[PDB]
Amino acid sequence: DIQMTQSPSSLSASVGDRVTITCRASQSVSSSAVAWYQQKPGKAPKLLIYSASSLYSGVPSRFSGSRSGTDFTLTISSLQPEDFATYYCQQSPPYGPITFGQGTKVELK
Amino acid sequence: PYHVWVRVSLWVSVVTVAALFGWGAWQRRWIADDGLIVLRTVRNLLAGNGPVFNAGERVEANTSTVWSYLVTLGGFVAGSARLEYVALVLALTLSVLGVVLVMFGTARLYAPGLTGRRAVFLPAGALVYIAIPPARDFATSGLENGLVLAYLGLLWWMMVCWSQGLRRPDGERTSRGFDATLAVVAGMSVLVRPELALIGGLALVMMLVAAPTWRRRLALVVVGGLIPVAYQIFRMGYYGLLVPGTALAKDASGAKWDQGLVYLANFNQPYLLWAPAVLLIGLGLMVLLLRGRPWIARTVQSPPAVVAFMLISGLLQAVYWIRQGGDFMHGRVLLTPLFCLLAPVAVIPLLLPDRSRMARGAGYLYAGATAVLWLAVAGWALWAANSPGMGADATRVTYSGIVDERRFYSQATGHAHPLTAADYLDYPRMRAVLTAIENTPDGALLLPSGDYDRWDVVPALPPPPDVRAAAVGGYVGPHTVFFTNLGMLGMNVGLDVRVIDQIGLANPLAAHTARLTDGRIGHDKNLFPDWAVAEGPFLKEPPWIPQYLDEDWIRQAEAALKCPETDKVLDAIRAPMGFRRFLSNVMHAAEYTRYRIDRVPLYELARCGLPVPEPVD
Amino acid sequence: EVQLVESGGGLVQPGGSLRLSCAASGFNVSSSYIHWVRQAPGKGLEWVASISSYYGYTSYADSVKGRFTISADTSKNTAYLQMNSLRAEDTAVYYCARGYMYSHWVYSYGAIDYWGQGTLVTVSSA
Ligand SMILES: CCCCCCCC/C=C/CCCCCCCC(=O)O[C@H](COC(=O)CCCCCCCCCCCCCCC)COP(=O)(O)OCCN
Repeated sequence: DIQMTQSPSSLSASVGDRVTITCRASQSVSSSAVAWYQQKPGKAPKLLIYSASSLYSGVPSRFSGSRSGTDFTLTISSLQPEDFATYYCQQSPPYGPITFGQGTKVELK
Repeated sequence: PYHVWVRVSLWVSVVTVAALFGWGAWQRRWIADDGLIVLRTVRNLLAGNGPVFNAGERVEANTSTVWSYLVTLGGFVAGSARLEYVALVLALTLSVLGVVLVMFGTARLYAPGLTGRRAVFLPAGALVYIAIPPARDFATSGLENGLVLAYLGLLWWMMVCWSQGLRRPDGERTSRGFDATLAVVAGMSVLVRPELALIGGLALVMMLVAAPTWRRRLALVVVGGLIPVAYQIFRMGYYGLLVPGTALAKDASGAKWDQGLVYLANFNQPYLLWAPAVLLIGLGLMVLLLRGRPWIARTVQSPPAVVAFMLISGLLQAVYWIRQGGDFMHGRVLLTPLFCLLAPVAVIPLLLPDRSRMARGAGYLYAGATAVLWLAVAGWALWAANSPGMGADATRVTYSGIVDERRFYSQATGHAHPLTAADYLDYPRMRAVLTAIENTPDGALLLPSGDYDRWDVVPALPPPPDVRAAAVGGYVGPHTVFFTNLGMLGMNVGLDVRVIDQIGLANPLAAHTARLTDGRIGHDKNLFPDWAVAEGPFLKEPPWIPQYLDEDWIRQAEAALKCPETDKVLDAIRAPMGFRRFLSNVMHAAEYTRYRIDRVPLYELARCGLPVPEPVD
Repeated sequence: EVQLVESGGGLVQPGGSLRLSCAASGFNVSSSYIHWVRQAPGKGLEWVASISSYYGYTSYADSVKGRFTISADTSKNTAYLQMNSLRAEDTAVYYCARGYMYSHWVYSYGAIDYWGQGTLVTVSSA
C-alpha cells in the first residue's frame, strides 16, 4: 500500500507572497506520475500539474512543481486573490490504483 | 429438351446478367486487409515452412481450408511472385460461375411444367442480387464469398436434379454414382465454412430418410464424411486443438439480439429492401395458381421439398447471424441468406394461360399483371444500383462499429483502386517500419508510439562471443512487431520477422485469456504490451523501456509464464514434429482446447499458486 | 465540448441497492479510462473503481471490492456503477471523471482530465 503524507495542513499568506506545499511518499515513486489539483468550496477539482514537472494547458505560469527525490513540491509565486483554495497531491501507476493525499488550505492574512 | 423460344430466351438472359455483373465488379477493384492475411500463409507454404503464419509456431489463421489451398495451387502454377492477381481472377470467376449455376438450376425446376407451351424466361431474382452495391463490393475482394456462391449454386442444381430424378427405371431412384457424388458434395460443406454445415448436413438427413434399407444408410454416412474426419484428425495432431483458434480467442457469454437488430436496420435502410421482397412474393404466389391449386419416402424426394429446404436454410442462417451480434462491416455477413432466399425465383416464366382453366379474356389479363410486376422490379433494381450507399458516416467511429471498409481504406491510402501490397505502403505508419527494422541490425521489439506516427524500440540482449562470429552473411538479431493490422505488415516485412496481434488471431497467448467485459464488437479484448515484453529476448529495465509500461507487471508476467500447465500447451505447438508428438497432441487436444488464463499477472500467480516476486524498488 | 452528465441518487435503506449512470459527449468511452471518485462530508477525495473497455480491464478499491460493480454500454456512451449492500458509512458525493491519454495511441499519463458535477448518495435511513 502506498501512502502520501501532505504537509502543512493550513497556510496563512497575503497577496503577492510565495507559497510552497510538500507531498511525501513512502515506497518507490519511479512512476513519477504525481499530479496536483485545485478545488474551490462547492466545485469540482481542476488539473494543474502532471508528471510532477509538467504544466497543463491553459494553467497560468505561476504554478510549478519539482521532484526532490521521494519529496514532491508545488510552488506558487505572487499569488492573486483568486488562488485561495484546497490542493491535493495524487499518485497513480500506468494501470494501478489511485491514491490521494490530505488537502491543504490557504487563507488571507 | 423443349420448344425453340424457351431455349433461346433463357440463354440470352443468362448472358446479359453475367456481362453486367462482371462490369459491376471491375469498376470496384480492391483487396481487403483481411485478404492479405491468407497470402502470408500461402507464402509460408510455398516457401517450405508449412501452413503457418510464423515459421516457429503451428497456429491456424484461416477459417476456410479450401480457399487457402486453392490459392496455393494457383500460386504454384503461376510462376509470378504476385498473389493478389491470382485472388482477383479466382474471385471474379467463382462469383460469375455461381450466378450462372443458380440460374440454370432454377430453370429446370419450371421446365417440366412447360411441355407443349409457348413461354419466355425472365430474370427476376438474379437481377435483384446484383443490383445491390455491397454485393459488387465483395465480389472481388480477397475473401471466399465467390467460393460460397459457386458451392451453393452447384448444390442447388444437384438437389433439384435428385428430386426430379424419380422415374423408377429398375426399382431404384437414381444411379449409385450420382448418389455417391451428391453425398460427398453435401459432406464437403463444413470445410468451406463451419456454419454452412447446417445446410449440408440437412441435405444428408433427407437422403438417409429415402434409403430403403439400413445398408444404404450406412454406406451413405460412411461415404459422405470421410474427408472432414481425416482433416479433423490432421488438425488435432498438428495444431493441438479442436478449433482453428480464432474462434477460441473469443469467449462468448450469451446472445446479443439488440446489436443484431441494429445491424439489420443499418443494412436495410440505405436501399429499402422490403419492396423487392413484397413484389417477388406476389409474383411467386401468382405463378403457382396457373400450375393448379392442388409414404414418407415418396414425400421427402419431391420437388416441393427442396424449395422448403432452401427457404429454411436461408432463414436459419439469418437467425444465427442475427443472434451472434452481426459484424462491423456494412453488409458482409447478410449476403449468403439473401442468396439462399432468392434462389427459387432466380428466373420466372411468362406464358399465356391454358384454355382449360381460363377462357379468352381471362388469360389476356393474367399475363399483364406478371409483366407489370416484373417491370416494377426492374425499375427498383435500376434505381437501387445508383445509390450513394451508407452515407457520410462510414469514415469515423460512431456509436456503432459498423463502417464501409472499401471507402475507409480508399481514403486511408491515396488510391482509388488499392489492389497490391505496394499500394498499402501509404498508410501512416507503413514507411517508418522498414527504416526502423533496417536501423537495428541486432533486432528489437517495435511498438506504436503515443506521441507521433513512428515506432518505439525495445532492444534485445546482445549476442555472446563465439556466436556472433559464427554467422553466415553477418549476424541479424530477432525482430518482433506488435500491432493490430497484420495483412499490410505481414505481406511487407518478410518471412523472418515475427508479426503478432493483440486479439489473438495469430497470438497463442492472447487466445487463452478469459473475458470480463463486453465492450465493442471485435475491438474489446486486447492484451497489455507488458506480456509481449515479458516473453521475448528483450531488455526489461527502465533505462531501456518507455515510461507507459510497468516493470512490476513485467516481472509478475515473467514469473507467471513458468506454470507447468502453460508449458505443456506452449510446447504442443513449438516442439519439433514427429510421431509421438502427433499421438500426444491427438490425445490431449480436448483438454488443451478448454484452457484459460487470467489477464492480470498477479491474479494469475494467485490462481496457479506461485510466490510473488519482490519489488524492484 | 466534452461533457459528463450524472444521474441516479437519493435515500436508501441500509442493505439496499442503487444504480448510478453517466452519459458522455464529445468522446468515445471505448478509448479512454473512466473513474469513479467520492467525497464524504468534511473529508478528502477517495478513488472507488475504474474501467477500460479497450483492454477489458476492471479494478476496484479494497473497501468496496465485493459489493460494487462497474460496467460500460458503448452503444449509448454510458458508464454504470451498481451498489449493493449499502452500509450506512457509504454516504458521500460521487464523481465521474476521464483520464488524460496519449494523443496517438491508447496509453495513460496517470492523471484525470475532466470531472463531472457530482451526485450525492445517502445510504442512511429512518
Ligand atoms: C420465405 C421464407 C420461408 C421460410 C419458411 C419455410 C417455408 C417452406 C415452404 C415451402 C414449401 C411449399 C412451397 C414450395 C413448393 C411449390 C411447388 C414446387 O416446388 O413445385 C414446382 C413448381 O415450380 C417451382 O419451382 C416454383 C415453386 C416455388 C415458387 C415460389 C418461390 C419461393 C421464393 C419466393 C419468396 C422469396 C422472395 C423474397 C426474397 C427475400 C414444380 O414441381 P412439380 O413437378 O409440379 O411437383 C409439385 C406439384 N406442383
